[PDB]
Amino acid sequence: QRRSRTTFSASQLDELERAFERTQYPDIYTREELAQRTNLTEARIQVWFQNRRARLRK
Amino acid sequence: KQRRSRTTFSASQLDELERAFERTQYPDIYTREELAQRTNLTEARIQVWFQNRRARLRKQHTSVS
DNA sequence: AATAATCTGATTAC
DNA sequence: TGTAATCAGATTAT
Repeated sequence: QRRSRTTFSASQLDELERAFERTQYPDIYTREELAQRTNLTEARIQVWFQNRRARLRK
Repeated sequence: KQRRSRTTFSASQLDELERAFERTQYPDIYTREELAQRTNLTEARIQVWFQNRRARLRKQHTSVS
């Protein structure tokens, strides 16, 4: 059993897309700042970027 | 580029983690979350620990074979 | 130099 | 769906 899929809101997604434009590989401080800003865990942020790098590469 | 500092597990947390690994190498979300409570580690660190644990297991086996 | 953290590439599951 | 979650495998780097 997997954790239940997070459903990112559009305001959350906008914050993450803007950060992605600054860097596709944010460091720990940047990922934690974002998590705090979006009420998400650094882990979900890390996974969003991982998947967002995938799609872009694909 | 800064990464998260290495987390250091206590002998107590390490014992709890390995005994869980012995019961199960692919702990579901509930298990990992339970483990997190017991040990006081975040579940994110637990998932990473199991990942690295399964990899130590695989490397040892290939090595000795 | 052992292993926590990060990445990609495939894949699952919803 | 498209995409969030997971995994193995490889690697970085404390």
